[PDB]
Amino acid sequence: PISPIETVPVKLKPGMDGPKVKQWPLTEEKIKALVEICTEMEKEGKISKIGPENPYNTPVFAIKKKDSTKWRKLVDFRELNKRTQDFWEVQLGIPHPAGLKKKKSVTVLDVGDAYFSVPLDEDFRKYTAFTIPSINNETPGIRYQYNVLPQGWKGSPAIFQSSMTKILEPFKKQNPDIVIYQYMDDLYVGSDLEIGQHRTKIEELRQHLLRWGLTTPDKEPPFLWMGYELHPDKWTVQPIVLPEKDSWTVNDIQKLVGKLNWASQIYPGIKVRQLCKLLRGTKALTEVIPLTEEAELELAENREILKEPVHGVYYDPSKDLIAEIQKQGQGQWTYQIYQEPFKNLKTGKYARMRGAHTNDVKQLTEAVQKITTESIVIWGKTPKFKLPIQKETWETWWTEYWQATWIPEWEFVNTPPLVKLWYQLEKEPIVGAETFYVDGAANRETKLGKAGYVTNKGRQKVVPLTNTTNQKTELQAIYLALQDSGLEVNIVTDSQYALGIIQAQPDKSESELVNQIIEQLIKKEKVYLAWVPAH
Amino acid sequence: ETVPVKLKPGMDGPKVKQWPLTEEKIKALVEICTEMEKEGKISKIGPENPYNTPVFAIKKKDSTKWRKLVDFRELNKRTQDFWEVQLGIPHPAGLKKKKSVTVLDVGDAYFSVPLDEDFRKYTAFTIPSINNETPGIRYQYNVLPQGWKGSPAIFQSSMTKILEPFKKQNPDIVIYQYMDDLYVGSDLEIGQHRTKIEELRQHLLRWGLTTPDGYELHPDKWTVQPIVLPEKDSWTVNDIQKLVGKLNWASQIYPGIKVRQLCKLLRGTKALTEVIPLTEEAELELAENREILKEPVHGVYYDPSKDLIAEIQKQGQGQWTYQIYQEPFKNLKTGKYARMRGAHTNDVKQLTEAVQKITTESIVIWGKTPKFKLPIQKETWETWWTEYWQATWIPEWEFVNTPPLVKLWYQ
Ligand SMILES: Cc1nc2cnccc2n1-c1ccc(Cn2c(=O)sc3ccccc32)cc1
Repeated sequence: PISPIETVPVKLKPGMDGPKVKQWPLTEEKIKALVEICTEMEKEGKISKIGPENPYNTPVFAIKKKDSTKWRKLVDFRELNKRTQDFWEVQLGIPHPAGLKKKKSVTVLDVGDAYFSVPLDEDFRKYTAFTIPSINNETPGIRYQYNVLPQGWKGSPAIFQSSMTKILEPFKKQNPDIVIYQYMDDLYVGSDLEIGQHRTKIEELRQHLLRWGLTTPDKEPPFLWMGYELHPDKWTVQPIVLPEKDSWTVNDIQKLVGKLNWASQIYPGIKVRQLCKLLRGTKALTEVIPLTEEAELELAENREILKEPVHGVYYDPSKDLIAEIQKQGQGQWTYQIYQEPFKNLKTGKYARMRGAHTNDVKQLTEAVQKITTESIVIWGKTPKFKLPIQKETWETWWTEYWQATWIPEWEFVNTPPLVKLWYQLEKEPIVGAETFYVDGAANRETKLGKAGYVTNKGRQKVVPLTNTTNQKTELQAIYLALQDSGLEVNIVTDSQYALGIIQAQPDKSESELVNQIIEQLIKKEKVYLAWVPAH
Repeated sequence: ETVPVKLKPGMDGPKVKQWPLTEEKIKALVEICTEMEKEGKISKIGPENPYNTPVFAIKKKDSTKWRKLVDFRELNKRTQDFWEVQLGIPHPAGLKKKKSVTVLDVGDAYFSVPLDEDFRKYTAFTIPSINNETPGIRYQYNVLPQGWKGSPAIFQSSMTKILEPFKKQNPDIVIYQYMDDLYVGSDLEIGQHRTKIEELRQHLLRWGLTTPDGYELHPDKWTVQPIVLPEKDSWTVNDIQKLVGKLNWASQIYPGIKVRQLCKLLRGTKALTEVIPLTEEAELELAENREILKEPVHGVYYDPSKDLIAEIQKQGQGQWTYQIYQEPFKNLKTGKYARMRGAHTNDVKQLTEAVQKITTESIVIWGKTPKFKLPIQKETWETWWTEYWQATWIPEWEFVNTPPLVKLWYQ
């Protein structure tokens, strides 16, 4: 029953016109259901036959619901959709369960045969003209046009949510207590009434909707909703099944990482560093890619986590929002968002994408930021952070760091591993210390280079290098220097590159050299670096 | 009656997405818009409107009243022909010469003149919801909106009249109108100036609720910023290196700056802390260069067809150096900025002010806001910029990554 609601004026893109696509004559067994169904839809008013001369047409097809016997009509509107103007994107972005305020009772209502019960702007009805064939190419006369929002049309979702929002308003007024959240075709109604008081309102709405032409049904809490197994006071992700295979393709490792990520928002410790490091190469789907010892050990560690089930609690706008961060492996972090000790609202992880020689003080900051955005999206406020780092440690780095930054409120939480500043450079040369004038270079052609130094004390060295870049050498120079030096050194390099990599004070970039230089700076008591115009 | 507004052909309206807001800000935007709706300044709209422009909530200067701030940067670009050519607003190349320039907020004027019914659809904006639980309230403007350059453009006429009776009385005060602000300049004495502004404020208010407010600037102090060399008593090998370091860098800007004269004091692998004697036979270069660095280079003309670029460097200790330019190493201006170390002030709050500072100096000097190369993280800025923001306009920005000696230079 088409609703009495107002229609939304629609138009076709600036200089276009409606679909003239001609109907492909086919099976008369199909042309059997097309008339059978159009007939019923014509009665219900969803459609109407129109004057012979409607210059447009959209192909009609016919698909049988194998299991039922009842055919279903299908209209491939894709050509019209190309000619139909743009609408306010059916606001995508599905609410995160961790942000919904807990309720005593929550019911869902399937507003399925809904959009078909909504009038379509008059003047735009013609462009929705289709044509049911005949016994045989002679009687084309069977021509209709929709009077409601045609499934698959472009502006259907938009004009429906809209129409629905308007329809619910008169009801939400009479019922300020409850809250309704529409989504695609499933209504959510929650309240703090009483199980039976709540049962009276739900049936009230149904009648209200019905008085608007929209029809509803006469599951339970453990809901189906988009990857979320829902409950009477908790939420989680639909059960997961991580594949066991002897061979893996790009297309398999992708579905694995995806599945594993989806788990993150509730399963603490989930990792993907190695499993996704595999896809580094070109996206050549179904390319059997060999596993790895790390990647295999990793997939395992996740399996042991996924073992037991993990549940999530809802939102209580009454308490605070706390977030805590734990540094796991090198380059990976995890955090939990909660309002009550050990019983999370939601969880997740962070990782240094490029990783180009970074800092744990900096990554921890990237995480706090990453969590702040997320919190705002879900809760409309930021959380109070609990962090494995010493205020003094942080200040030291932020006050001396070139980029501006700023972390919300955060208290210290002495919980190893703590956050690192393993070594600091000397702001001023070191008196009485040997000075090395390191440097090196390679041949962009031969792939061969030399890395050495010349000390003020007359000592000098020069080591041969193969398969090296002019940046690998410049760091090999600095390395040599630290090796052939006392506990205090003064190094002078020609490479801004190397200078800066060290000034950023990275860590275990699993770049053996850069990790070796780092281990050396830690051992020294005082190191002073300095740069001088190359050559 | 409407003043036909067209988008630069081959261009469609704005479709920018709304940034997520704190529940606090959502709340303020809701009250404000509900009032604006009552007063007919805006109206609700349906899905038949694919357009959208961002909205923030800021605190006006000195009040605890929330202010709506629609980010029209995109619609401004998509209507540039309208407000830059068809209705341009010539900029007084002498407003920078006055001794004191006050800034007045006249944006409240625009809410008078109604907007071209056919253009309205392009001002669509969305008050968001938390966690997506709801669709989003959608409005479009019915009157000229603030932040949209087309607004002062259309209103000039009505402005030019209301201001006539004042420009005649004090033929020496300069008045420039940019966006929703008036930049009044004068060579009077602080005491009188504040008086002439209050005169103007009351004038404006008599001729129709054109109610303004107050910001003290002083162009005549906005002098150069020549780089400085650090002359000492003694000089180590190191100091000379760093000195040669900055000098060999200055040579991308200044011509007569040569250093091969000082490079002969680091001759052959010498200790770092080893004090080096001061050779006079060289000082005819240091001394010669210490001067070349006080008075600017030839050329450097403001190209009006080009864009203004503002880079800022964190100098630490609540200090920030900056430079505006159009083509690398030909700065049209360079300054500094200092915070006020207590009860607040973090990097972010500072940067935000330094940006607002530089932008106003820009409007006043070139009638044009620049594009900033902000040394900060895109997401961090996107998170807090809106906290210490007072301006009613928003510049264009982008985020950079690590200045080699560009910071150690302007120190
Ligand atoms: C918040 C709450 N407390 C509950 C208590 N008992 C049972 C279910 C409960 N829920 C609950 C159940 C399901 C859903 C998911 N959900 C739907 O399906 S429809 C819909 C629209 C908007 C947002 C979410 C949503 C969201 C919350």
